[PDB]
Amino acid sequence: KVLRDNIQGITKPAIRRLARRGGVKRISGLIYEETRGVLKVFLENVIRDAVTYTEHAKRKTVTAMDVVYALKRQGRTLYGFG
Amino acid sequence: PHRYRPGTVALREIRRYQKSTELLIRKLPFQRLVREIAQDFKTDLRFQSSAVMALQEASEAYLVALFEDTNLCAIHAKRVTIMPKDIQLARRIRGER
Amino acid sequence: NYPEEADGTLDCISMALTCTFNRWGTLLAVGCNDGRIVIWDFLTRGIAKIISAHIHPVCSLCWSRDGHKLVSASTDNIVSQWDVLSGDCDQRFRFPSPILKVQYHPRDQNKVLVCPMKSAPVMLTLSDSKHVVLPVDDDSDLNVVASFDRRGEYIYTGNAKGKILVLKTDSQDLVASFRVTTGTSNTTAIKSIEFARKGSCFLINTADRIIRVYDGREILTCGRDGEPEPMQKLQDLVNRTPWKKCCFSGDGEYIVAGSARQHALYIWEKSIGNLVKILHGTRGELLLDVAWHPVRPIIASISSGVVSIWAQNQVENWSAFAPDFKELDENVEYEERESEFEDEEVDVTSV
DNA sequence: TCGGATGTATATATCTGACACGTGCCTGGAGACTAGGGAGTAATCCCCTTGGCGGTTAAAACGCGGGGGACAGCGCGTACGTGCGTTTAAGCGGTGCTAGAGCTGTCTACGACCAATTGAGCGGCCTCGGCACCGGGATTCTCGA
DNA sequence: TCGAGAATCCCGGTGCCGAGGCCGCTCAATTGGTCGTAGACAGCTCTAGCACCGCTTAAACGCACGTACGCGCTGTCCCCCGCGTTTTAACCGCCAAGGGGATTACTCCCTAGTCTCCAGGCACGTGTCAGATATATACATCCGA
Repeated sequence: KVLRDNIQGITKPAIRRLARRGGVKRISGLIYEETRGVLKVFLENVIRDAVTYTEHAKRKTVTAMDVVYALKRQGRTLYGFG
Repeated sequence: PHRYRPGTVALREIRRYQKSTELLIRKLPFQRLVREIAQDFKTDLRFQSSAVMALQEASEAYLVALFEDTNLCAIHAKRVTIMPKDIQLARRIRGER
Repeated sequence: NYPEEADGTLDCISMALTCTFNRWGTLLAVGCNDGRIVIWDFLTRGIAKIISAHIHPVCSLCWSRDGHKLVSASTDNIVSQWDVLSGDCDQRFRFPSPILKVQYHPRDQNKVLVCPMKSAPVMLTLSDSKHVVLPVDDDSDLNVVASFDRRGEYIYTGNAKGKILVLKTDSQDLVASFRVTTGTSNTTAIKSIEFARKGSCFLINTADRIIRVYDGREILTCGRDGEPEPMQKLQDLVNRTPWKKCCFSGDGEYIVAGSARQHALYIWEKSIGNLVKILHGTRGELLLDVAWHPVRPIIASISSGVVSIWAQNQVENWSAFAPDFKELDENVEYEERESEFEDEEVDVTSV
């Protein structure tokens, strides 16, 4: 049971709908792998910090509070989860 | 044989997607992506579903803000179409890199 | 070596369905829409022999261990042993009317394995009309592609659910069985099972448009219920490119695969397995069959009767015509000199 | 300018399962009492901020000419939307099960705390040389031929 | 492709004030001791996270196709730059004067801490209507002649 993919699992039309909510009229073609790279570079840091909290707490599952504190260190604070 | 001119359907898409509030990415591929890049720092982890939802919310909000600033850049360069150099310029000026 | 350019064709016979080279690669039989026994010569690029056989598209064809006996499979379950001298029928009885594969044992032209469309693979003797049905675990797929190995030891029976089941050619011994998933969502419909000519490095085509290279030695090392990793994963990078047919080289060194979409074909190796060349073609052509020659880079490409051939990597140069000519690459300045100025009775018929 | 073809609010009928509301009960907040120590408050002094006066010059201000950047119209053929038809895997139910989170009980090794010295780091005082500074001559990039 | 020439870039002599070092000393950090408890650890439970399975259909995907625009080109024109000439106030050194900020000594009253007590908040168990959802239907708008 080893996963090795689904970074491509983010489809093309989903990024289109995110651009439409963003207020975008006309998109090039070269944007998509750029956007996937930006997304993965974003996620890596938060995952490192949540793993660090969980490892210090001596547990095996990841709660929501750990994600909240990891976001809180970044300056991007989230409301609505405790 | 009825066909619209290009852009009109895009504008009404913009209207209804700014009207609605929900998630825009299917949950299982995002979940498998999270487990994939979580595998490397430590093996055999478990996840409350709420944490996955929180990650999805934060990432989607971040991307929307990035697209807004990119669109401002592309309007300033007197175009309509968005380029990856505009994305690079926005991430340069914001100070993330 | 790796064939490159146009080379023309031999489109002498239309409605071509399948094509098969003999044991030495040197003959060719093409059953057509009518299903005739049409034979060629290769150095002449000429037709050797045409024999009318039936009216139906004869799907499955195979040569013999000497390269002198044959087998046929039309739409009407006609499964006889055939010959290259007269080519006459021996056996014919009922099967389900879509028939996929018949297959001689590679050390005995008595044992033959008949694979129908939605039935279990059935192993027949050719001494008589005996038939031996191999066991199926699922009985819900009804699509278990089976094949003898190159030697004649085992039968590799794999379902449409990615499950491998190895059977021995006479006693059905499950010496190995496993299942494969990648980028793990679920299993994959097995497209085909392949075998090389030198050794046991082989591969599996799967419906994820990904081709995974294996080796039966490590399979027997793990035996039953191991986790055999692929030697090499082959796929298309830019696009999907769904596959119709794949094949090795004449020893299993190059691996060239035929797409089912574009008539523009892709070449790999075994060890590296790099996409070394895209052999292009006309976009308005439907690729239907691919064959490869052992000691010659022949690409027999049936595209609706059109059998076109690309055969190169031989580029002529000098020093064989004029061995005095020493072809430098760039400017070679030098001075060749550091000072610029017995009765052996040798056999001539030693064979 | 008119005319049809639309996606779009608009009116109404029905279920339902989150939201609002009673209920027992307890653990945490209120009421009195006590010290003792943090902080308020009155001198006080001397230092460091403000204020002013001439000199001088280096820098700011003001014209002038011009030629190189901003910019607006044209022209193309390229890349990307729109619509349709064809696959597939997300999604929605049902079941199992079990590692693992969570609460309980017991003790004990480990940090809070109180004299006591002592040496270690901090204020004060020379000094002498690395760098400031000036003259002077070799070098070298630019710009009209 | 060239010489003239105007900034630069080593080289060498002068001198000088600020690191660096030395010294003298108060205060705080260490030693040695007790002691009350945070947490380390063992044990039991039960509940969500995972795994598997079957069915469906919404959703993705490929493919022409036709068009509109991003970029290039070319001409324009004017305004910002390089230079010379003249004013002026920034600066530096210097002088005086006085308010305010550290500064210590001295009460004192305000909050930690204790104990007793008792009810507002909380888990739990209800019902029931606000909104979701389905259905017809005026109508607002957009592309084409």
